[PDB]
Amino acid sequence: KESILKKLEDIKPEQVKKQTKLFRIFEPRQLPVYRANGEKELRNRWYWKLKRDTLPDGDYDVREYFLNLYDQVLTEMPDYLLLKDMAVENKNSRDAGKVVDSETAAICDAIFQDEETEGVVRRFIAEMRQRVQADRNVVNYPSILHPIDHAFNEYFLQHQLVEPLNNDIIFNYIPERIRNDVNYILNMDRNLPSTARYIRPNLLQDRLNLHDNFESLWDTITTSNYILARSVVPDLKELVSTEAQIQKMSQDLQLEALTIQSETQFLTGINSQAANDCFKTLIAAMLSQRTMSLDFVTTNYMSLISGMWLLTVVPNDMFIRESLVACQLAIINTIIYPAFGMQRMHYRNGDPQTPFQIAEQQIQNFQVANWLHFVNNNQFRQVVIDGVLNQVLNDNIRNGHVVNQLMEALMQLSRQQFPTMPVDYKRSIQRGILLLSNRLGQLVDLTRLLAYNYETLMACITMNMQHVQTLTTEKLQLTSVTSLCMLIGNATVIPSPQTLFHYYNVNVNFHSNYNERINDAVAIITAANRLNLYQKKMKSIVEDFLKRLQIFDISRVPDDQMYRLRDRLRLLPVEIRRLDIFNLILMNMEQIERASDKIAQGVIIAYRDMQLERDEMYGYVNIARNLDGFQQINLEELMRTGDYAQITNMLLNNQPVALVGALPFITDSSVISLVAKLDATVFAQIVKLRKVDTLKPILYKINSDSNDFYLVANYDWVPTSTTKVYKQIPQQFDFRASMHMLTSNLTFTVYSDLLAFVSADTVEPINAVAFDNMRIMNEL
Amino acid sequence: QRTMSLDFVTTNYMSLISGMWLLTVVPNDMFIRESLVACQLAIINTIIYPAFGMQRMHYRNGDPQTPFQIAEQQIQNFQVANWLHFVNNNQFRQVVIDGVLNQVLNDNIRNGHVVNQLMEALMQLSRQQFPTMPVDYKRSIQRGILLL
Amino acid sequence: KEEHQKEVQYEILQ
Repeated sequence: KESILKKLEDIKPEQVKKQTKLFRIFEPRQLPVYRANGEKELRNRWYWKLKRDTLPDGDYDVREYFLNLYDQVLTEMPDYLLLKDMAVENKNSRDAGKVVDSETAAICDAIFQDEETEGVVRRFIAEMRQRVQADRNVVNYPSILHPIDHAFNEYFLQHQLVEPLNNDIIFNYIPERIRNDVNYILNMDRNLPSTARYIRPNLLQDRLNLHDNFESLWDTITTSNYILARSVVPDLKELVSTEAQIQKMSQDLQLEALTIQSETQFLTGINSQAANDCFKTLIAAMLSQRTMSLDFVTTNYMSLISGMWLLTVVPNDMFIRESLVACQLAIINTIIYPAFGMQRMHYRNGDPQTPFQIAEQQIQNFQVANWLHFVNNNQFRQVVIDGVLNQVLNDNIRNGHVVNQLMEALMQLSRQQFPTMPVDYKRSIQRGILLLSNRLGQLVDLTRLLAYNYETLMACITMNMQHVQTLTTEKLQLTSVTSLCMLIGNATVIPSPQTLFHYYNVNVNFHSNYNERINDAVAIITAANRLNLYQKKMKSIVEDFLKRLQIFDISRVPDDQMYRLRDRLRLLPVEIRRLDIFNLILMNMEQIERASDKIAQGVIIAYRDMQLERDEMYGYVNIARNLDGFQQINLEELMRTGDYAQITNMLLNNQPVALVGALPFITDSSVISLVAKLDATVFAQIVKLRKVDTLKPILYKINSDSNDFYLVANYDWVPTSTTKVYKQIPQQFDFRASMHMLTSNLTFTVYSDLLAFVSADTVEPINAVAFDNMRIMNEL
Repeated sequence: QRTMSLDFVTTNYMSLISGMWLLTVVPNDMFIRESLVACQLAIINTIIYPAFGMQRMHYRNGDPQTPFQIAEQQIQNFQVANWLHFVNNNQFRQVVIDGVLNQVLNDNIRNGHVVNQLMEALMQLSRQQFPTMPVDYKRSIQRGILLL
Repeated sequence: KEEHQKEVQYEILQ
């Protein structure tokens, strides 16, 4: 009864994230430049290369790489940022400005200090500084970036989540009802500036409908909220003393010592610590919507009497059927039908009608039939208020008037002889109900108090409070109900605003975390589906979704619930941040895979003496960059279903073909390896043994640094070859065009908690008033 | 012109009986609106309306209309509604003297004369039945008013 | 507790 509360209360808010380093995938790099004819220039040139060439072989592994990249980027994706933090100083600026990142200035310095750079670029480095405008609290900082990097950074800037803050938003963050409750007064001691910001939760209701066929998890959630709610219900105050009440009860009952009586048992369970137990059980159950059973005994007729009050002010749908069926049946047999000479009863076990139903249409008395009508037709009114569903009472219970019909009924039973039964039975019953008649006003005010605290604590709920019977129940002793109904008076007790703010913050944190973890899971699921990841079993992800909901034990959960939950999660859309990041990855993933000079995008085979291309970062290369004409064979299809008949038939008969899939390669840089046709010696291993993993095409990069290049100048032969490689080239580093200006705010501040500036206090609780502007606990 | 706040336990009705004097002499703009609204609302909902038999309130803390500006109209009595009128328009007055700006008072504060209006309203609250209030509590409040 | 929870958020301002 303490681990669960600690699991809840230790759910921190979502730690506000931030970044200090720009997102980057690419970096410049100097390479040589070999002029056409192949020979070398005294000058070099910059190119865009990747950081972290960690791309695997095979296309499936590549798509897993981009999945893990997407997860990394979402981790790095911030919520707010100020650019002045990451800023640095350009050592070569006219106005001694600042640029945005360390690596930016490193690039600028490297380029400026070099010898082979134009004057325009150095000018452009001397002209680039930081601009402010404190009117709008806006800054523009320069930056150097690849266009993918710019895409991600700009998305981070524009789509960051912060909202201006002021005291009006501190109020409106509080629920309506509590501000509208006159019994609470609220002030503060600060005036927040326009500079201030705050992050908002995600209090979106359950997309997953755990109130439908996930009854074990729902029992868990419901229990957790129940035993939280117990922690916030007030403890009663200024109760009646137990001996002072027991003496009245005993003298009213005239307990003879010698003779045996049913009337001693009415003193069973009259202590305090049960009154508070019932008071804390009923409300917590109605808030959590957790069902509860009734343990009791058929000889303590006071329990059966107090059950009347109970079944009035608490709906029959709130209990489990067999328990209140037994209770109603006991009551019918031993208070009601003997009080009109009716039969005892003949109640079938699984009868669809509960005993108070067919009792409503046998007896002939208006008061008792009206009482029974209310009981049988009392039920929670569903109503959506301030975004949240609420299980609201009748509003004939919120005021205490039901108790008056209950009194009418009990008095119209007191005025009935029991012709069937002896004097002592009647005597017992009539005494037992005098004990409650004399507590009438206390009962009225008690009912009002319960309803008041129920709605007041309901106001501090964020998740829709569905009503469904749970697996597991809470025990309710009717002796505690008797104790509450008997020991209560002249003492209103109201939840302190601190308990209210705590019960609100707990639910808010849990609710936001629920929604955010849902978004996580849906993101990874949709991404694995759209990346065609077909071997991936989506089970670990649901474990990561449940371990983060810190109330469930996964060591004892099944493995089919995870996939049902997955089936629900696939249907949910993605949020905007994650979806847009993913779509920025999709339209650019191929371009990233073009880079990473470790794998190539396929190898052509064409038994014809084709020509090598005049690329200038290389010299002559056996490179292809269109893959048009010669047809193509995918490799994942071949590595799934080994059917090497096609490729074998094509290789043995020397048919042109292309092979498509991420494949390694070696850079060979010898003309003697070219003339001898060695790049066609790599494929004979496929037919011997039918694996395609030892497949490393040659990349004949030829230049004036290749140890035999004297031939090329001195015989006038264009290097020709067979079996070209499919691969694009790097993109040249244009400094001016790779430069950008980054907009951001200037010097805001972020606040996580929000109900700290409030300072609340109640009015004096005796002059505490309900919705009807008519006092509660006034019967004196 | 150091804005100051009001910290009080809204069960101690003597704090409130003492703070209406403060609201009277010290201008309202000198206080943060939230705590001033709080003090006025406690005073109203715990002293004024229960004295005249009204039901408490349903106030929007996001309202341009200060609670005494409502009570000035809802309260039908000139002994006290006039006091509320004074308090609702008890702001500083800007005047230039010797070149320097100055925030000065109404001249019924400089001489202590408006407290007589305060005491007429308070003695009216003393001569009055709190129609539904308990009596052991009524006497306590209705005597604590006499203390000022 | 709450007083330290208020103190952090007053101190971000102060």
